[PDB]
Amino acid sequence: NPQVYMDIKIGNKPAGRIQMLLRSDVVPMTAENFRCLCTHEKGFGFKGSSFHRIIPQFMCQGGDFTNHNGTGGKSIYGKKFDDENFILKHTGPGLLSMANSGPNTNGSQFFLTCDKTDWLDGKHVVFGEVTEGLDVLRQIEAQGSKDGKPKQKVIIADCGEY
Repeated sequence: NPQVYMDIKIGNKPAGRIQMLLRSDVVPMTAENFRCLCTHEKGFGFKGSSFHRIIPQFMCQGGDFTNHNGTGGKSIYGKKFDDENFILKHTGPGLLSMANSGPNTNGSQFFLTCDKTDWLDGKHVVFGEVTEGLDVLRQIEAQGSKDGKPKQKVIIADCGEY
């Protein structure tokens, strides 16, 4: 299963690195998309993009590296891609799940959960989990607002795969 990382910067200040395991065994197309967006091996990806929507005790959303507001992003597949399956459930904090705009609209946007969010089960594809740096995810969450607006910008300063 791929392991990938993101170094996070908050306002001016390096916060640390989040390492993530991607569940290619469960959701191969989804895991591969996110992997390539971490390495930029297809010519584009997450580096320098932001977590543009952060809601405390809920989730930190990013991956909109085109419009930086929730309206953009793109998958490696040239088009949005289907929900692969909903086997993995939103059982606690520290999980990777795809943002979308309805069935079969996966692109590059994703969120890291900050609690168990089981009301999203069957609506969003979960595809990975944080293996180190849960505390950096907490620092991201610390910039959140009820309405999602970040108090300071949170940037993926660097990212890649191990």
